[PDB]
Amino acid sequence: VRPKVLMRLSKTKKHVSRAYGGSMCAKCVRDRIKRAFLIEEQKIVVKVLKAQAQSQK
Amino acid sequence: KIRTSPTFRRPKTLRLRRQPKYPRKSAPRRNKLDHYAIIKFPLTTESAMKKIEDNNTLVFIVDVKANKHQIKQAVKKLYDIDVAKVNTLIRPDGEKKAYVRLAPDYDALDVANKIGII
Amino acid sequence: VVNPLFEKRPKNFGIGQDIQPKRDLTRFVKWPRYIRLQRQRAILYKRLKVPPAINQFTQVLDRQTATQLLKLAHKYRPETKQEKKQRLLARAEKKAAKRPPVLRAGVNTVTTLVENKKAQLVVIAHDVDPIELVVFLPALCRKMGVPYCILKGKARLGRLVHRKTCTTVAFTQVNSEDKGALAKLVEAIRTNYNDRYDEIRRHWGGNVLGPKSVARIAKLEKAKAKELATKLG
Amino acid sequence: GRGAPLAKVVFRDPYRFKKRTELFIAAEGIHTGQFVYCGKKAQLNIGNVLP
RNA sequence: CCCGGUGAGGCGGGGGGGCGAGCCGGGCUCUCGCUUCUGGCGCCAAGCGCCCGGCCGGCCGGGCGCGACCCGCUCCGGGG
RNA sequence: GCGGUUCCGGCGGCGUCCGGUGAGCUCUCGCUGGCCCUUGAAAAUCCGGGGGAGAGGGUGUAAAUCUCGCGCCGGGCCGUA
RNA sequence: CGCCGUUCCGAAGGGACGGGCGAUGGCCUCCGUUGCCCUCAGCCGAUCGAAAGGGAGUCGGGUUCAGAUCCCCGAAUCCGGAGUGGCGGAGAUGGGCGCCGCGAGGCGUCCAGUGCGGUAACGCGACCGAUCCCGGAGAAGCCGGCGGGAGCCCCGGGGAG
Ligand SMILES: [Mg+2]
Ligand SMILES: [Mg+2]
Ligand SMILES: [Mg+2]
Ligand SMILES: [Mg+2]
Ligand SMILES: [Mg+2]
Repeated sequence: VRPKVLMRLSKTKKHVSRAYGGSMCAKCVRDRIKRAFLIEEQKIVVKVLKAQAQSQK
Repeated sequence: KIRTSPTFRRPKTLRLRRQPKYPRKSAPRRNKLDHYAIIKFPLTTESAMKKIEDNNTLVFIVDVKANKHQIKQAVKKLYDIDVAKVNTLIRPDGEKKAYVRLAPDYDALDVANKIGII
Repeated sequence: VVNPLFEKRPKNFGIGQDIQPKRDLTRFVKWPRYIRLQRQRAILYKRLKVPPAINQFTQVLDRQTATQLLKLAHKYRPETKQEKKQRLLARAEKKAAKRPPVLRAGVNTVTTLVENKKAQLVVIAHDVDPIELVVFLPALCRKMGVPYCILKGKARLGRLVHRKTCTTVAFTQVNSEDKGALAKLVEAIRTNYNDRYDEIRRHWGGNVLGPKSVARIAKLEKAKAKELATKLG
Repeated sequence: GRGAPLAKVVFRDPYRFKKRTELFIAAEGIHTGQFVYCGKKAQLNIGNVLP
């Protein structure tokens, strides 16, 4: 609809029942969840190696 | 104590309200658009007669400065009637014509008799 | 006893990482033009060469002397507008039925007194502006042999005379019970000002580079001295 | 009016919670979704900004 | 006096800490200031220390400091 | 086909039905492509999301709250042949 | 007289969730309003500029000598307001334990409750939330081909004149 018609529509008609729903596509919400999780794991992996290397040093 | 922003802005200072020693105008100006000024005279043409009989509508010539709200209140107080709505136009001769419709419980034909239109 | 849910959550403020805290930016603020002007004027007076006639006013009494001098001068303050009325009314009653010593204020009044040798001690504000109003007075007092001193604040001399400001004041006479106090001040003030007048008037001011410049010069020279020390080792 | 393309690059603001959009001259070989790095200690890679 | 940048946001000096060197554990030569895998996220403080208020040691709620080093005379550079 | 003052939104009966077709013309919606050393506005305005400072009641006479369904009031000024 | 200049040599914010001190009132219960202080705050450029650009929402019938998407009839719709802004519905109304009862259920306590469905795309009538942040829409040329829907035209029959 035209942008000023959205004002008189209920919320249900303007989004989707999902995180970021109505603003980001489903496909790229799945990617961000994996990317956020997978990247945060690598930080723990890299942090552990740094701690171990310092421990040896 | 410290500035967390690199920008200096003019600090807000007190602004007093006016307290005039004298009023610049001795007395307030009188209202020059009272009810008698707003309604000039009624229109009595063939079209105006049709409006009275068929549309429950009085036709008036009114001050060009008057708006529909002012026209409505003047008509109510001048003739003690009730107004449903008001339509206005400005004529090619510069006068403003008001199409005042009365509430369904008032008969424009009866009202026009009181005013002297008919 | 500590709740296991609580925990430390430190912020890392390295480049990248977390948004920087709200630290004090005072040094880097963009100030209004009038603030920049008066600060840049303070820096110029340090950066340039200040002639001795203007630089002599940076030499001022210490607080201990300036407190004794101001307590003595407090006993001879001019009568306020209010209490002149009472003196006048009292004279009216007395008439129906001698001038005590007082401070002399104003660069025009003090100047005439110094030239006439009628002044005993001259107190000069250090921050008169335009400075030409008094820039000549220290040299005049020295010529006439009138002891003079420089005091911090034309507002302090202003408070003495119940006005906003005063460029200079002068003692002409004191009560007998205060003659010793005046003598003690004069001897101290005379040594600092009248007897050093030869070196005061040949002592230029200012001519100091900014801290960053001085540090840069210090770093550059220290390199040579270390190399010179390492020349022989 | 310009022969060269322009790259739209987004940085984080180090002092405020914002995204900064810059408009660079696009060095040949850069692609969307690429990471570019600007500063004294950026690595010598095509598209990075270094002194 | 001029020029450029910026919402004039961390400049100079010192302190503090880390890896190296090397002289007979300490002092110094001297360097560094915590982000490079991915088309995520990232503010509006956690924690700690010290004071204070209200109600019945227990509840409810405030202030300061460290965290976020200190001192400085031009915002930072470039000219001159 | 009937009435009236007959200058009545007058009153009556019946009907307003069933299919086909097209590189047809006009408009429109959509899909897909080509062209550019041409890449083809801005803003008012409206919306969704991320976050979670807060608020709401102590099991009821329920509260904060609701972009849901109804209901209540108003929309002035100028142009208009 | 003025001119240049429109962010450039500028202390360019008169605002706000919230908090604390008071003052006034009223459906005086407690809430409004209001003054100050604290806190928070980029917009960065006054203003003008389009009856063909952007820009919510009105249609059918009748009616005049001359006006009608404006008048009348009928049927709608947008925006704004009302917390004395009213009524429904949602939030919402569950479970454990202990008594009483054959049971339906009823009492007393202790806990939950800022909705729910689908593997998913997403759906359902709502379905709390501020500073702040990200994004969408407004908002995008010209030409070709092809397809869908309409209006019109055409063809075959029923009526009525
Ligand atoms: Mg949320
Ligand atoms: Mg017309
Ligand atoms: Mg305008
Ligand atoms: Mg327009
Ligand atoms: Mg209407």
